[PDB]
Amino acid sequence: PSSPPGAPSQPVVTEITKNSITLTWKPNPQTGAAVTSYVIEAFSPAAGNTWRTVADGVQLETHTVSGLQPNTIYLFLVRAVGAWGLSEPSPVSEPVRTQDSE
Amino acid sequence: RGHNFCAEGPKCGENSECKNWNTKATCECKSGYISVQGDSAYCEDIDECAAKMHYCHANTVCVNLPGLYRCDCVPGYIRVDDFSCTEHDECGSGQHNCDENAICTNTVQGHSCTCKPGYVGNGTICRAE
Ligand SMILES: *[C@@H]1O[C@H](CO)[C@@H](O)[C@H](O)[C@H]1NC(C)=O
Ligand SMILES: [Ca+2]
Repeated sequence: PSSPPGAPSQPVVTEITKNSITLTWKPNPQTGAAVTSYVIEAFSPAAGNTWRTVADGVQLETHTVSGLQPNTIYLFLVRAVGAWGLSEPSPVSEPVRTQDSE
Repeated sequence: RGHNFCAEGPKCGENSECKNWNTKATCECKSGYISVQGDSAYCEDIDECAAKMHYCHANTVCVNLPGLYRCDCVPGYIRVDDFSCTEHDECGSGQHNCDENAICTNTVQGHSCTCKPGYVGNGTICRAE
């Protein structure tokens, strides 16, 4: 067996501020390669046409992405990391907007 | 502070970092490095591009780096994320029928259309909630 882990589940937004979003997800339930950490990627239609890697070496299944812009649409996906590399992407999260800065 | 165990003499190797704990020094490999033979005092670069590795994904050429790696696009391909590229920028060429209020994102297979927040639909059509 020399394969990466399975793809995690769709990340769920659990909390929103004007500069941060908190996400949670689960490892792939199918028996497979062991997960050693997670990678988080973010997309915004106002921030370029590629996904930006916003966190890596994430040990937990919950993490807060900070340094975001107010009143902005973000989408997120997670990859699982293992001995032989990265999983394919999880499903993309439902889009959310950060809170406004009033 | 505590005693500087690291300053007593050489301990950790070239790609390793000495840390003072309460009672002893310890060695940890630098980021992106791994023990050569089970001893974290002596580390070597992880080769993320070695055979059977899958750090880089579709339509990329893996480039190994000291402590890192990079996934370059196959010539002619356009980036989706750090790990994958795609043949065409379908979103930027009009090769899509996304709703006016749907977000277009390139994928390895083509593109997706996602209704923006507050709207419902399958991305080809979106209606306010
Ligand atoms: C979205 O719905 C329309 C009709 O409501 C349909 O013609 C189109 O194929 C659908 N697109 C997807 C991706 O399901
Ligand atoms: Ca490397």
